[PDB]
Amino acid sequence: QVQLQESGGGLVQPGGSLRLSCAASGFTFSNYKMNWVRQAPGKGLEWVSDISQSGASISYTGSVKGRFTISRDNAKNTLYLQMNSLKPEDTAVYYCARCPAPFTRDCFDVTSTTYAYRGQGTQVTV
Amino acid sequence: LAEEESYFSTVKIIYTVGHSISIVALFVAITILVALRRLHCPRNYVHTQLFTTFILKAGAVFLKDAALFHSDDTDHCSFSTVLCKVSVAASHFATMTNFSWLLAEAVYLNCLLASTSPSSRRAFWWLVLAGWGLPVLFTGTWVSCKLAFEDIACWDLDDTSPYWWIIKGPIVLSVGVNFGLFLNIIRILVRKLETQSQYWRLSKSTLFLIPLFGIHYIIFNFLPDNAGLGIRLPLELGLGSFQGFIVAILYCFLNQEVRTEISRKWHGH
Amino acid sequence: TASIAQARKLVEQLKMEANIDRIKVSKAAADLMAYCEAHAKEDPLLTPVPASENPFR
Amino acid sequence: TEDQRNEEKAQREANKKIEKQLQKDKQVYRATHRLLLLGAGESGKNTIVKQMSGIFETKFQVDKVNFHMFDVGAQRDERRKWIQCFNDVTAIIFVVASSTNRLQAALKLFDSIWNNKWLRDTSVILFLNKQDLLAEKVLAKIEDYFPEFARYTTPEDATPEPGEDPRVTRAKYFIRDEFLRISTASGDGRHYCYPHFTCAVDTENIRRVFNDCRDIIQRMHLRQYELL
Amino acid sequence: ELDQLRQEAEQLKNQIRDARKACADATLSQITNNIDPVGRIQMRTRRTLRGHLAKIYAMHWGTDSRLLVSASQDGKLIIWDSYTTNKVHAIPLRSSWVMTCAYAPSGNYVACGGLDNICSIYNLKTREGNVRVSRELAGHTGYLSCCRFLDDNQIVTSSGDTTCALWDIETGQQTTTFTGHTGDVMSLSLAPDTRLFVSGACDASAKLWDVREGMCRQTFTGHESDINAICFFPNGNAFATGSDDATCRLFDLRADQELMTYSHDNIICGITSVSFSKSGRLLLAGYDDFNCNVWDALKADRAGVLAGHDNRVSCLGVTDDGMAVATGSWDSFLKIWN
Amino acid sequence: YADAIFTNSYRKVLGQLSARKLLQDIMS
Ligand SMILES: CC(C)CCC[C@@H](C)[C@H]1CC[C@H]2[C@@H]3CC=C4C[C@@H](O)CC[C@]4(C)[C@H]3CC[C@]12C
Ligand SMILES: CCCCCCCCCCCCCCCC(=O)O
Ligand SMILES: CCCCCCCCCCCCCCCC(=O)O
Repeated sequence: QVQLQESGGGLVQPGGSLRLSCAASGFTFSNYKMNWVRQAPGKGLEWVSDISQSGASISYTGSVKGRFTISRDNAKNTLYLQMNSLKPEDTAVYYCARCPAPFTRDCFDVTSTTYAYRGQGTQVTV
Repeated sequence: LAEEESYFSTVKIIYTVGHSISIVALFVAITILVALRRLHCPRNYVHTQLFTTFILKAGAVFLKDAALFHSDDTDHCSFSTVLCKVSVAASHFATMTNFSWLLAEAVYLNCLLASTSPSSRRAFWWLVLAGWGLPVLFTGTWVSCKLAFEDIACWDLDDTSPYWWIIKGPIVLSVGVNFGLFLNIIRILVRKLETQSQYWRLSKSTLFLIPLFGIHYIIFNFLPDNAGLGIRLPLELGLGSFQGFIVAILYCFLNQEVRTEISRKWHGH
Repeated sequence: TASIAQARKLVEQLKMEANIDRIKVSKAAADLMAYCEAHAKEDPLLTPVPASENPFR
Repeated sequence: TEDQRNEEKAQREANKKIEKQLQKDKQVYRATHRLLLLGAGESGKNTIVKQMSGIFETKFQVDKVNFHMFDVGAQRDERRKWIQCFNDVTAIIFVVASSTNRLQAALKLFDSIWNNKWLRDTSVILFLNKQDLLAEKVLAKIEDYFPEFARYTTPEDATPEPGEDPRVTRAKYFIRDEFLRISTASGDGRHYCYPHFTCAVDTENIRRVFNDCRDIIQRMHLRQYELL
Repeated sequence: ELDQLRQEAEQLKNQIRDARKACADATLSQITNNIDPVGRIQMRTRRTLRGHLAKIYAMHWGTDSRLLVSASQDGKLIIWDSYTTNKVHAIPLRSSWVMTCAYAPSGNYVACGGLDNICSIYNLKTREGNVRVSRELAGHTGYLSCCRFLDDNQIVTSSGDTTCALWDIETGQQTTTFTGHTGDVMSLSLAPDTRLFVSGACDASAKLWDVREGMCRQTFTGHESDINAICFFPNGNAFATGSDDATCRLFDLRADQELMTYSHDNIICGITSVSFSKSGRLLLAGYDDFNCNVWDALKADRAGVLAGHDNRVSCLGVTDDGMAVATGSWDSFLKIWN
Repeated sequence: YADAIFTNSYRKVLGQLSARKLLQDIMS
């Protein structure tokens, strides 16, 4: 069974830093592109960052580029997000999402409701 | 005169070699394009008919120089035979079919780009009918105006002001309009490429269109039938003998949409 | 939150399962093999029929 | 025998009637342009429609050419399964409302459609919508997201509308170049993108769709000849 | 009080996993180890059915093992005579986007559906001699993905709205709804007794449903990606699934777990369709790489290959008496192998 | 269309040579 488990919680003062982690289980972690997704209070799910299979291609959304760092450990089946210089608009539940299929370039996994290969989230309060 | 008769013998053997290589390559290409079921485009039909016109040209010139140039048992000053007449008419008809189908290649591509929707296919059937009917019509009216007026010396003389344009006019007009169609295609193609590269693609496409349309005929197309023979005879008979070979290579043996399928059915076993 | 209704349904379903009586895997494997072996001759793809009684030739 | 021969020949005549009708339908099928009108939530594609159930169909003619436009309704937010039904349309019309961060969602969706393995031969006619709405965008919010908009100089190449403030021009060309940065990183030459600036009220949208469909068909014809 | 039930579900699923592991004693590759292989299977294209204009998305054999229906994205259903290659009917549909077709076990009806969220029933007998729509089953909220007749009066449909539904044709109402999935239901398969059916979804899980009660008996995990195809073993005690992660699985029902995986390293494309032979010994599977693979369903070794399609293999069906296989593709051709 | 031109020139030189040979041999 595919399951994703995130870890990392608030609350951190503005300007602080915390490191989110996700333990993957039930699939070949090395074949999939991984994403981070968040849901601000009273808004929809929005895409934060994503990393490719090997770790070469990396992409961030606009308002986190420079502060956040994504990285993966293919041996330990783990995904990390290093959040630095946190602002009060970063308060959101952060989910780790998986690309629906392996060896692919595209992904359709920001579905604001009922996407299957997404974690259950971890709250971050700044 | 021995010097120039030997020179003509040498160019004769060189274009016989060229037409033989063309014949074998074109037979291979037509077999490939007709056997494989997936390759039945309305464009591959035009290519196949062009190939067959090249083969007709080669065969007609082979039988013509086999029926006119024997071992010397002919006075050859007053030489006449019904075989002469039918052979010369056959060579004329085959060459007119070749020119009409180069023009049909050009007209089809222009038709493809000048239309709005993939419609209609009236163009293709109009084309296939005209490209085989106009050569027949003009060669037939030529044979008629020969039987009615002039029956001299195996029907070779060209100095007759009339009755030679019945064949030399359609050919000149076809080459003249084929050059304009070539220019229109290259304009359309350069407006699709919008700098270090994109010149190699344009030049490759131009040098690929050169054999398919027979643009190498535009140089001597308007000349008084002389003073080019030092350079035009090797160009249009020596190098122009390989034209079927070059077209078969460029449009059958290249062109991945056939190489992938022949590799598929070869690697299937 | 009214979103906990689906968690209620999920836990009720997961509790309605686990009531199943499961046989050993060896027995199910043996049953599949026995079925495949009792019907080997009537499979026209595992053992093709002569071209005399093949309706597709 | 008699009954076997009668049954076989009746089967043959029915097959001939069916193949005649199929020949008649093939011409109508080959002479039509099928378009997939796709969009996002904020992006109002109904204004693109008013100028032209699980799916809606809209037939319209341009210069005797037939177009057949389809817009999906009552389909969930997961498109990865049913988007494969649209790999043989002539173009996907992608309506996006330039102004949650809806533009980054549009960019991610365009990336997914571009880099899909079944949609890598389908062209995309991109409509960057609501350029007039950017005129009343005077307060200084396109800087919260996309922080690379500060060090961006408008392309002197392109020419804007006569009498437009430079803010809207720079913003709309920045967003057009975002979409073009996505569509250029491919390096393929097998499917092409057509970015246009549209608004709620226009007249040239149908003519634009027609011209880009012509260009798509011409590039397909030129690739069948290996001139492109 | 949400984490309460989340944690309780965690303990329940861990208990189920422990029970599953306890019931396992020996792998299927240890009991079918001394058995003898099937050798090399070699099939040849016997027929090639031409006439569809667009890509073929689905086909279905009749119970007489002679006629078959086929659905294309041009808006046509064509009923074929497979012995003579003649077309029998050609039904123009109201909506062009069709993703499923079914053939009634009596040969009297045909059903189809797709992106218009409707299942349309087509009377084929129609003594007037005119194939016309006899019913339109509306009520689904997403596209129709699969449909199968139980009788000439009941039909089970899966949908991209994450639900299946049992319909009453002559009345037009859905008499049961099967709600357990969290993704698009992509396929379904009826048991030989038609008291159960199995269905795979885009959540990487398959479920076993009781038709007359209306509940989920069991749930089967083990795949990593979307399940595109699902088929029952000939005796109704196991079923095979095909997924986007390029593997198949065997999933015994009474052992309540997975028995065998049919994978291969240079296969990195998804499975579009699966089917068993009449004896259940071979497992045929259509792939995205334009080919089909014949699998030894007991040894997990590959026995043959059905090459000959030029585009994606979309559908695949073994006939009722086991005498031929039919494959459709996105190249718009149907082929019949033997 | 220089093949007819080649045929004409070659037939003309052949007829010239043939007449030359014929007359010179019948007079010599
Ligand atoms: C000296 C005479 C025999 C030469 C005339 C040859 C003509 C009649 C033959 C030779 C090549 C043949 C063509 C070969 C290819 C095609 C394309 C096909 O889609 C329709 C038939 C068609 C158009 C054939 C028509 C007849 C054809 C044109
Ligand atoms: C030397 C003889 C030359 C004969 C010319 C043969 C090629 C002529 C082709 C003209 C066909 C024009 C068809 C119109 C196409 C259309 O719009 O339907
Ligand atoms: C000597 C004969 C000259 C004939 C030239 C014919 C020119 C026809 C031009 C047709 C235009 C083709 C359509 C181009 C459309 C486009 O590129 O956007």
